[PDB]
Amino acid sequence: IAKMRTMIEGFDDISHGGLPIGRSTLVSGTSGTGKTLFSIQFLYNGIIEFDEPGVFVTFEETPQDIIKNARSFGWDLAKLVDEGKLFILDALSALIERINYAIQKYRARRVSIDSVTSVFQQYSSVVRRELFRLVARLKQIGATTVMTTERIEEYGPIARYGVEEFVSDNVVILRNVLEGERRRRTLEILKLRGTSHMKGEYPFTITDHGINIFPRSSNVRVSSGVVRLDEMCGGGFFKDSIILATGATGTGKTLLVSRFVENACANKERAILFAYEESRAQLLRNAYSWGMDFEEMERQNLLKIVCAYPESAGLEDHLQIIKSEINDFKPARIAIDSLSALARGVSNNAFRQFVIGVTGYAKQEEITGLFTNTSDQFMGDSHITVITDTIILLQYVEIRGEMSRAINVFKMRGSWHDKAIREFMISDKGPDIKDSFRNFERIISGSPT
Amino acid sequence: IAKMRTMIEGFDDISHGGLPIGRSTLVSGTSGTGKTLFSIQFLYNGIIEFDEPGVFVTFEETPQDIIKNARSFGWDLAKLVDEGKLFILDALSALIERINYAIQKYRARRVSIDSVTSVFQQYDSSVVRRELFRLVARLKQIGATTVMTTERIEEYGPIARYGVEEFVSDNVVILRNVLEGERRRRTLEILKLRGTSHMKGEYPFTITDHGINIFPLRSSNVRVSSGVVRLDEMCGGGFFKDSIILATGATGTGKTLLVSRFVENACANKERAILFAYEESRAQLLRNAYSWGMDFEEMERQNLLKIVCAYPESAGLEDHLQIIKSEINDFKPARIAIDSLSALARGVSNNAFRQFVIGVTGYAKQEEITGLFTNTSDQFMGITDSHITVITDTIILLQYVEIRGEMSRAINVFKMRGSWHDKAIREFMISDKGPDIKDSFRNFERIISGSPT
Amino acid sequence: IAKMRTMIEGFDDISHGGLPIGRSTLVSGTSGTGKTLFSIQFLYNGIIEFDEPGVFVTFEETPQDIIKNARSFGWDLAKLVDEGKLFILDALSALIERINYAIQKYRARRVSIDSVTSVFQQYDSSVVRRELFRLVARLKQIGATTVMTTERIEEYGPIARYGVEEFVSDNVVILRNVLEGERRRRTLEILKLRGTSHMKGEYPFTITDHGINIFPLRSSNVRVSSGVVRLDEMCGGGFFKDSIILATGATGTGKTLLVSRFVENACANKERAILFAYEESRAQLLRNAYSWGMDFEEMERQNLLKIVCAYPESAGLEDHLQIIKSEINDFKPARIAIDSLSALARGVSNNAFRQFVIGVTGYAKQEEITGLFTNTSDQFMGITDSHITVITDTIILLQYVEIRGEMSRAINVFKMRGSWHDKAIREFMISDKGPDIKDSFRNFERIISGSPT
Ligand SMILES: Nc1ncnc2c1ncn2[C@@H]1O[C@H](COP(=O)(O)OP(=O)(O)OP(=O)(O)O)[C@@H](O)[C@H]1O
Ligand SMILES: Nc1ncnc2c1ncn2[C@@H]1O[C@H](COP(=O)(O)OP(=O)(O)OP(=O)(O)O)[C@@H](O)[C@H]1O
Ligand SMILES: Nc1ncnc2c1ncn2[C@@H]1O[C@H](COP(=O)(O)OP(=O)(O)OP(=O)(O)O)[C@@H](O)[C@H]1O
Ligand SMILES: Nc1ncnc2c1ncn2[C@@H]1O[C@H](COP(=O)(O)OP(=O)(O)OP(=O)(O)O)[C@@H](O)[C@H]1O
Ligand SMILES: Nc1ncnc2c1ncn2[C@@H]1O[C@H](COP(=O)(O)OP(=O)(O)OP(=O)(O)O)[C@@H](O)[C@H]1O
Ligand SMILES: Nc1ncnc2c1ncn2[C@@H]1O[C@H](COP(=O)(O)OP(=O)(O)OP(=O)(O)O)[C@@H](O)[C@H]1O
Ligand SMILES: Nc1ncnc2c1ncn2[C@@H]1O[C@H](COP(=O)(O)OP(=O)(O)OP(=O)(O)O)[C@@H](O)[C@H]1O
Ligand SMILES: [Mg+2]
Ligand SMILES: [Mg+2]
Ligand SMILES: [Mg+2]
Ligand SMILES: [Mg+2]
Ligand SMILES: [Mg+2]
Ligand SMILES: [Mg+2]
Repeated sequence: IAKMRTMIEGFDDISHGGLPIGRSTLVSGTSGTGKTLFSIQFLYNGIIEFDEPGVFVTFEETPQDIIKNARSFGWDLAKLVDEGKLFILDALSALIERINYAIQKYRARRVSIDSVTSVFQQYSSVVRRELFRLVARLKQIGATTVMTTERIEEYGPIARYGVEEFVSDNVVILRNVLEGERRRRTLEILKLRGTSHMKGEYPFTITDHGINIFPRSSNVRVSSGVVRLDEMCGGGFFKDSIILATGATGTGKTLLVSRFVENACANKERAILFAYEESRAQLLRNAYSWGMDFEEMERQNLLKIVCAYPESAGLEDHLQIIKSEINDFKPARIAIDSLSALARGVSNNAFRQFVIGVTGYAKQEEITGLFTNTSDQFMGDSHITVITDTIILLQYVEIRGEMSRAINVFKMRGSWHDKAIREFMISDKGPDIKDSFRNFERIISGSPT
Repeated sequence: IAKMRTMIEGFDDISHGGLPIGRSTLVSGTSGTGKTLFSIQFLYNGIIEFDEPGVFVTFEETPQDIIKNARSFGWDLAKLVDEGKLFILDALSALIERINYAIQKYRARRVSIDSVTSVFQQYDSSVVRRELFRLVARLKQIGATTVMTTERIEEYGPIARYGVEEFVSDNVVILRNVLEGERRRRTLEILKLRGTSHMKGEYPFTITDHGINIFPLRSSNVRVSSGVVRLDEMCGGGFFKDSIILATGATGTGKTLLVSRFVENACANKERAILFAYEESRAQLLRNAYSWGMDFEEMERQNLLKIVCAYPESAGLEDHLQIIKSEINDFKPARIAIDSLSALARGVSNNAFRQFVIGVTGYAKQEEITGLFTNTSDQFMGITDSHITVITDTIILLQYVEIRGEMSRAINVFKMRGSWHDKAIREFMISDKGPDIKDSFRNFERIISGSPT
Repeated sequence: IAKMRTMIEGFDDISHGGLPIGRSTLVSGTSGTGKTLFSIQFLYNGIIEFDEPGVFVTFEETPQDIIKNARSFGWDLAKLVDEGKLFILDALSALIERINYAIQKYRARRVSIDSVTSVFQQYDSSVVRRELFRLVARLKQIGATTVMTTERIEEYGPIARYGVEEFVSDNVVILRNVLEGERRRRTLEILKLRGTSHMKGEYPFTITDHGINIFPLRSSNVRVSSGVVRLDEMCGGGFFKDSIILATGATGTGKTLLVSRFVENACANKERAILFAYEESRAQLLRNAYSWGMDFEEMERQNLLKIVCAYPESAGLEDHLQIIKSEINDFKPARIAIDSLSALARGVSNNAFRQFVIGVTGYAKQEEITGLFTNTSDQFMGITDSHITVITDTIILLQYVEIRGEMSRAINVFKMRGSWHDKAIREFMISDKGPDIKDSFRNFERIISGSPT
């Protein structure tokens, strides 16, 4: 079976090409999931890319409202209708023949129906029979159609009468689950008759572009901002690598992030600092307190600061922003301060995927990523440390009633690193890595000898 | 699609502007969620700000009742027929035609219908859909932004009664009132906005004398004194003006003491302060304050200190936030303290507590108010599981230390964001004057968990 | 009761032979479970192996579609009317009579009906039962082993749609497709087999180009080298050929290094090997390998090493197993490594992970393939909760050791099943050549948890 591209970012990979040609596809989901958006975007892209005439069978929504709503993404459906490319059919064997003629009147390939469930009020026994009749008249014609149906529950019947999925050849379930009052959009392909696909749900978002489903290794080294740090890292971090600075609160993660972001702008290199714990106002003072003019770096258009709240948006939304902001600014290195923030009030599963997407994309675009993590045992994991290539752990050490702090390169993939827990201290200039605690024994968890 | 501002505190941000123009919005919820309230505000603010004519369609409730009910907030019905700003239609093509006539009669587009499910008792979903769809078609044809009100049965069940009303509507706003732990929590959510964008997921709101109060989601180097001199010296000069300080420790360490001195220092410099107590009562606070050499009555007599003690399980976290909001907005203090956060987290979801901290933290820094929140650590004589220490800019840790069968206590500035601080665990003592920070324990080591050597 | 083989990989074991002769079997499941697939295989294998005539009864799906759909696996419809092996009947005593005629017309007993619930839209359970019972009575009277296909609504709800179809049928096979953690898992179960025995409970299966692939549930003293000489010496000569080795430790200890040397040693002796990566990517693997003095490209150039990296949350555990199965069956390696097991357990049920380990372990020993699985221990600088250490024959434990403010690491052969091994915790170091095992820590003691003395 041949598949038709939908040009929906992610769907082509999940569907292994796209939607089956000749056959119809069902798109079930609750209200506000994006059944119509998919429906329109399926057509829009069909005529904008492959020049294939498509027809939209409306029902409870009018042709004008469709265009008006579609103009949110900058899609001039009117111009497409003005060229006779997209035919909006206003609105059960009458419509069947009314839709059959239209397809031929334009010499069609793709068709969208939003929604069949709208034309089944009067009429589960009859639904199937009439539903099966429609699918048959489309397959016979040979036009790839996307059918929209509506669901009551996110984890319940596939359609409304629990029959539309069985009559349909392909089933795509759009979800919108509310876990901890957050709301997360996920799309899934339940089945594809006569072809393979990716199973299970996948995080997606809706932006001014539409649906956005998210399904070398150079030996070049870069600097972290700290000379000794580069020295104990065996010459510095790798360009296409993910570094992680984990420690207790007030150890100096944000300090290292600042110097790491600074060092970029010290060599005409663009950088992004994704704040999640502090605001720009506060970050500016702290930076200047450490002898770094962040305001200047924003004036050189080398540093970009994006601050936001981890509980404000979803993880799938946080990822899109990162991507968009990365795609626009095109930084040399990014930093997320911090991951532990993007984790609170989130399913461990949904967080892992987030970490994979960011790291995966950070290395796909060859960007040095410095993510920080706050340890939950201050002066005292979730297995995201196996994604990071380098690990810089900061830990305090109670010494003679004086609360000090130490630094150590826990690991360094494909490179030598210093295996010593050096003590360091923070001043108005920045960090200063001194010697290691040769006397203090067993300082891995504190209480040194 | 343009948006019309509803002037409902918080909603204008969650909707990214407001409600779409010439479009029908649904507002489903259980009984007592605040559908009518929202419905009224939409109109009230319409003609009471933008002079935008608007008509309210009643059904189960009488005009007189509505007018009387809305007097709880202070909204008079002198804009009804005593100005021609409102249009209460007492109560399917008959009503529509009347509504269509009233619109142009008053020359308006702001409409509020409450309730719609009540006018479907003559039937029992197909008929609802058909009739419901015709209504939105009519209204959209006139081009009047209408707010429709539907009722639900479950907080986490069907959007509307017949599981269809949301599919016909262009906009869906779900008002909730979840009961978790014998405590109610009002949350509003925008499910979808056809043709535009919005914030996703639920947002905590409250109903007060103002009405609905939704809760959506610089940097000076000026230093302020904490009350204690030595503490200011170990903080490298003192706390920051627009900063949040946290004093954690076991029970009976001295958090309430530090708070007293912190608030005292305000009133001493002729600056207003608020003390939000949650563990002790004013009666007891005055008694302990004076025991340390602080006249809280004197401070209350100068109108520089306000005490607001209450039980952390008597109201929801959103209700506590609103109280803090109003008390701050009214008194306009230089610095506020919460004693304690831990007392507000008990019998609360970690999700709801985080949002509360963010809101209070955010608002404290937005008004440039020095904040001192306290928290009682679980381990008494022997971590901070909750991840609220990354929000606090300063952390003052108090810890007990057993020394030769003598229960002593130690203080330390754990961290100071964007400032040098002392890195020593000094021993401190409490007397009839206040805290006396002394020297650190250079002999006995490893007092992170207590019991050094 | 005799059984007829279905030639479906795994099913013949779970059914203790196959499907009962002259008896009606039910196959209920939700949409996309693989009912039609199973239905087709039953016939396809019938005439494509045992030359046993068989007729397929369609209903909602057209013959042309079925033929086209089954071309995803490579099954042609040249056995239909171009040989007379198949008999697709396009579509209650009328059909039965036709089915009865076709049977003797083709002289067969292999029948597949998909779907039956679709021919009950004219009604809405009593009628279903009565009509359904008459069908099994007819078919049993002809003595033709039929496979009936029904649809369900819930994975853990009624067996069939009307909660009756299972009671009329003699055999019940429930195809499931559970969604746990946004990941789908196909499981087939034989509920009952009237008159015979079978395996109880669900069994993981997958659908591939071959079709359905169900997963049901010697000893040489030949030694192989691990890559490292000293390691072979502490293993009493080296690992066993048909054995499973596990290398546990914190992150950045040297598990991936050992794997590289283990796989290197294979290709060095002109033996094929597969490296199933799950934590790093090929790009990065090549970079780190060469840093240790190993040319993985060279090994790939010799066609002795195959790298198969993928994300452990991109597919189900059963899907990962099938991939390992095919990759092994194709390449036919001397030794395979999985880096790592721990990465495959995250976001997975302990039940599903055990079965995965068993299958991979079992298949590795069944083909006499030396296996090296790695696992990252939770405690970093500071047990193995999962009970997968009793399956591994060898255990190579790597542990960090803090020595005078210097993060060193130690290696030890924790155990060696049916072989002498070294019982010393030797310190080891990583350089630009590989692992250098040295002497043990006779001074510093109690490095089980780390931080000796
Ligand atoms: N070549 C293939 N590779 C992988 N998976 C495939 C392939 N061909 C089919 N499939 C899988 O088989 C599924 C369809 O199987 P089948 O048609 O038997 O389902 P079903 O349960 O009978 O569906 P329905 O209840 O809708 O009739 C697809 O969703 C797909 O996941
Ligand atoms: N002045 C006030 N102060 C505090 N809360 C108030 C005040 N006036 C009204 N309320 C709250 O508003 C609620 C009623 O709001 P409203 O009448 O909009 O509810 P509703 O959801 O429309 O109810 P129903 O579904 O029964 O019509 C009361 O239960 C009360 O909690
Ligand atoms: N310009 C935009 N930017 C961002 N998000 C948008 C934008 N336009 C729409 N959206 C989002 O997408 C949704 C529109 O989806 P759509 O109208 O297709 O929903 P639907 O599932 O078809 O709803 P219904 O079942 O009620 O017809 C909006 O509610 C909003 O959440
Ligand atoms: N007049 C006094 N003289 C000496 N010590 C006093 C006096 N009044 C109080 N204290 C000391 O102060 C302690 C209580 O201080 P405070 O109430 O500030 O502590 P806390 O840690 O906030 O307590 P809780 O967690 O119970 O609210 C007493 O246990 C006692 O040791
Ligand atoms: N100007 C300064 N002079 C000296 N030390 C400073 C200065 N500014 C900050 N510090 C030190 O650095 C610490 C803050 O560093 P940073 O904010 O990077 O830590 P962090 O571990 O990222 O904290 P958090 O977990 O709260 O984000 C302060 O607690 C203090 O000890
Ligand atoms: N020889 C055997 N050895 C082992 N187990 C057997 C044997 N024969 C039958 N069984 C088991 O017992 C079951 C037979 O039970 P039985 O036919 O009484 O079920 P039932 O509850 O009456 O079913 P129904 O409700 O469909 O009539 C088989 O499905 C199988 O699990
Ligand atoms: N060229 C090199 N020279 C010296 N040491 C090196 C070199 N390359 C890597 N290392 C060491 O090897 C370690 C990583 O080894 P490896 O990746 O095998 O460990 P691992 O325990 O499998 O790690 P992970 O759990 O992160 O996958 C580094 O932390 C470093 O100490
Ligand atoms: Mg729609
Ligand atoms: Mg920080
Ligand atoms: Mg009301
Ligand atoms: Mg107290
Ligand atoms: Mg089928
Ligand atoms: Mg490794």
